[PDB]
Amino acid sequence: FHLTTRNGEPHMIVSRQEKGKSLLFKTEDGVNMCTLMADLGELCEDTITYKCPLLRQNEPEDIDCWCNSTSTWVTYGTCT
Amino acid sequence: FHLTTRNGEPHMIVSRQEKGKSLLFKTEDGVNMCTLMADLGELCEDTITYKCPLLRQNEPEDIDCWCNSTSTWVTYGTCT
Amino acid sequence: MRCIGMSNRDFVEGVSGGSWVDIVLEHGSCVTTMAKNKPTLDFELIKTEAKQPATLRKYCIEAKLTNTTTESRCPTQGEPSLNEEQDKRFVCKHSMVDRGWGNGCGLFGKGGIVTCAMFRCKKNMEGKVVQPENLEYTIVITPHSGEEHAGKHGKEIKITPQSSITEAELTGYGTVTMECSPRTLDFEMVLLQMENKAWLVHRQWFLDLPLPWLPGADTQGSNWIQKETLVTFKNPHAKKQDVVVLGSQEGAMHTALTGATEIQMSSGNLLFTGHLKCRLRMDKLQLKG
Repeated sequence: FHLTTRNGEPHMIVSRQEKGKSLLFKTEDGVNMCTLMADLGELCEDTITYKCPLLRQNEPEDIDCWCNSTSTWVTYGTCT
Repeated sequence: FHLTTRNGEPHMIVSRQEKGKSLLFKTEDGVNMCTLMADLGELCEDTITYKCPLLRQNEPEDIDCWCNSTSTWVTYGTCT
Repeated sequence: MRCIGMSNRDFVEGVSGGSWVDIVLEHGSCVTTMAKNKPTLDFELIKTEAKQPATLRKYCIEAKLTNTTTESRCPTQGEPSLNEEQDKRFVCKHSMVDRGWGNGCGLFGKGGIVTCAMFRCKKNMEGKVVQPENLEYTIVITPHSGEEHAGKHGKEIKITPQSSITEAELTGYGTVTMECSPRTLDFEMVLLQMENKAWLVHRQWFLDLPLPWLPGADTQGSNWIQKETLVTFKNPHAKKQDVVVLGSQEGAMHTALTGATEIQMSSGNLLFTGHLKCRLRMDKLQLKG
């Protein structure tokens, strides 16, 4: 995935071949591990973009993306 | 994942902890690599079961599961 | 005392001896009979219920889906099939979906796809048919003595429009003989039961309800008819298709029955406010004491 930013915050452009794998990227505050559980398809015009909240010792609820060290934005296409 | 069969064909019972990882299993015709891109959740009563087609040098379209050596059936729960 | 405290009380007496006397019994009323050298009696119709009426149709109003399975073929290779498509517990649909090189087919074009899901009913309702016969009226015959209590019940007797003339014994006075007729209560109607609460509904409306059902004489409770009424098949994809079930319809039903006469019930039996015409003979009664 391509690591960029959105208003100072880290942003992940996730491609199709990353479905099912732990997303890791270094940050001043250590290594960040986001988990993507998404309709994740091929990167195209039909993108969706939203935030993966920070979750410390809390079970996830009503979400398919979350990181454990620093909240991150994520973007991926839905095409197939 | 648990490897079983469905009418002579290989069948994969995929659990939650395998989301995002390449699925490999040996077969007479060499090693088979299926790719799961699925709503993949926890194995429960709400299962869905369908086929992952064989795809030789063709880009995938309108699918979230496919193997590259031998067509395989897949099953997983959607619970969370 | 019960009859004395009632506002609706008829006084009947025989103009002959050994003859039959007619009386009309209604819910909430009582009839007092008298005759020369015979004790005075009180009659009351207290219950009118249908016992084990024929079950017409069971309607499922809430269900769940499990083991959803999809199968599909490429353009040119006919209609796919799943053996569970022969299992009466599943709901299935046949459709066509685009196929091509991207999903394992040699040709681009429409292909046949089929999807099935096991259908499990979680809450159902049943409509019953009440036959005029097999209705059971409860009548209490109390001796008008004035004795006290605060152990002295009137004889209780249950009859059916098909039962023969009754000979009721009244401890101390002998027996009283009577016969009744359900003399005019209608039943092309149906009685709908939604979890211990019932309603009287017209037929052809009950039979038209868009919900999965099973013929009355069933016990499997699995082979539902027209399950698609609670199931929705989303647009298919090359190799998979989603199937979702509607939510409970108990509510849609409740706020749909408002207006229709509500019917009381207990112990699974339906209750009504019956009307009886009876004739009784007192030749076997005599004064106690």
